[PDB]
Formats: sequence, C-alpha cells, structure tokens
Amino acid sequence: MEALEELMKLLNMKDFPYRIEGIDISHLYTVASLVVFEDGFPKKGDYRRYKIDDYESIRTVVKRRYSKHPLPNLLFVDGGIGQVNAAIEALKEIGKDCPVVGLATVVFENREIHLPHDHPVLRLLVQIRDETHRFAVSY
Repeated sequence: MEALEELMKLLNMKDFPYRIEGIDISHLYTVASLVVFEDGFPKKGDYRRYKIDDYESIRTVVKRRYSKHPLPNLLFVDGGIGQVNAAIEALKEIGKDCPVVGLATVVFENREIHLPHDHPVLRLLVQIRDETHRFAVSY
C-alpha cells in the first residue's frame, strides 16, 4: 500500500492527501517557509516564503495565503499542538475547513497518536517535516 492512502486512513480524511502543504515559522523578522508535496513529491516551483510570536505568525500566514489560494488537502505544521491549534483556529476564523497535522507522535485533532518508528505514515510525516526544515534553514 502507499503511504498517502495510509495517511488518509490514519487521519480519517474525507479526501485523499494529494496536495500537502508544510509550514515552518523561523525567527531570522519572522519567516514562514512553505513547502508543497503533490502526490507525494515535492513541487519546488510552488514553494513560498512569507516575511512577517509564532502563533500570531501562523495565523497571519494562514489567512494571507488561503485568502488568495486554494486549501491543500492537508496542512502540516512543523510544531506541536500549540502551533497546530493556531493554524486550525486561523482557518476556522475565515470559515475554511482543512485538516491540520503536526508532530509532538502525531498531533491531530487535539490529541496525540503515538506511532511505531517504522510506521509508513510516521515516515512520510517525518519526510515532510524534514523538507519543511531544509527549506526554512536555507533562507
């Protein structure tokens, strides 16, 4: 089986995670770095950095971006529950619905899901996090 299908099932997603966006907030101005995976592959032409209090930063970027662009099927936030929940609140505040996941163990729906190290979904989420971080650290 494919990791994307397994991710869909783990998170009980309504939609297949065809487009995943990943966001990291870093401090050196605050910069939000955003990566894009399409069908599991990075799409570097679609990467973004926003120049702009990590919760306020996430809120601003989420609202700036999704007032101009379609939601992904899944948003990954390189952070734990506080950042994940900041993104969820920001989306709700503008009347938009998209699942948000992070890593604390997966952070999802105000809960944590511990996965075995080699679980394919954990491995995929780590890959997304690592690409998010690679892009951020490069600025």
